[PDB]
Amino acid sequence: ESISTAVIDAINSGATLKDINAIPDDMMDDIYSYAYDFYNKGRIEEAEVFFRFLCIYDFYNVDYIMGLAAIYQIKEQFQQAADLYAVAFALGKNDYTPVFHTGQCQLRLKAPLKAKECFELVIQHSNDEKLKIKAQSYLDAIQ
Amino acid sequence: NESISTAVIDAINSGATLKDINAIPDDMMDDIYSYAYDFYNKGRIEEAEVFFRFLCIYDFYNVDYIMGLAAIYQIKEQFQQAADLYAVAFALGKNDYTPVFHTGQCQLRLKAPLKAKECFELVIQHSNDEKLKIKAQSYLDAIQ
Repeated sequence: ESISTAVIDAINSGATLKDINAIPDDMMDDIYSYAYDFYNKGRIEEAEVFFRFLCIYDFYNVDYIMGLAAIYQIKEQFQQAADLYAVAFALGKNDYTPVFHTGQCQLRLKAPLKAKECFELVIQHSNDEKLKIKAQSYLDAIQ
Repeated sequence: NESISTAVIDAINSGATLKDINAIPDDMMDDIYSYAYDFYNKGRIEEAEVFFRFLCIYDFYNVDYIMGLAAIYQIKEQFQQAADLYAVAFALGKNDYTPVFHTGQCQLRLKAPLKAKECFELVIQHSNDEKLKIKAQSYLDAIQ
C-alpha cells in the first residue's frame, strides 16, 4: 500500500520496486529520458522529482543514483550527494566518476583531507583522461 | 548485506519536501486540485496544466495528480510526455492498466505501432476493467 510501505518491504525483500511491480524496461527508459532532459535544460526542481522517483523504484540503478546525486550536489546538499555517490561507487567500482565528485563534496564540506584522498584515487585508477586532468587540478589547487 | 537500498532511501529521506514541512493546509490542497480538475473539464487548459504541474511537484506519488497532468499533455498532443507520465502513474498504480491503455493510444499517434501493440496486449493480459479491455481489443484489431 502507501508508497513508504512498498519501500520498507522491497528493502527487506532485497529486490527493487521496478521488479516487484514488474514495470517494463521501455518505461523506466522513457522516464529517465525526460528526467535527463530537464536536467540538461537546467530545470533542477523538475529534474529532481523524476530522479527521486527513479531512485525509489530502482535503488540499484547507478545511472539513476548518479542523476540524483548530481542534483543534490548542485543544490549544495553536499552530504546527501556524497552519500549517494558512495552508493553509486560500491554499485560500480569499475567507475571512478563518483569518486571524483565525492571529493568535490568533501571540499565544500570543509574537509580538505578526505577531499584529496578521493582525488588521488581517480588519477591512479581512472582510464578516463578528462577525469584525471580535473582530479589533478583539484589536487594542485588544494596544496 | 544489501543495505545499499537502505542507504539510498536514507539519503533521499534527509531533505525536507513541500509536503513534508506541513505548511499547506489539507482543505487548500483539495481546493487547488478541484479547481485544477474543474479547469480541465471546462477546457481551460493552460491553467489546468499549471496547477497540475504544481500538484505533481507537491506530490509526485499521488496518482490522481500524475494522471491529470498526463491527460493534459495527451489533450495537447504532446504524446511523448503523456506517455512519460502515464508510465509513472502506471508504476504508482496498484494493478491499474488505464495508464497503459493511454500509453498505447499515445504510441499510436507517435508512429510506434509496435509499442502500441504491446500496451493494448498488456492490458488484455492483466486488466480486470472489462470496458477497458474491450477498447484495448478494438485498438489491437485495428492496427492488426
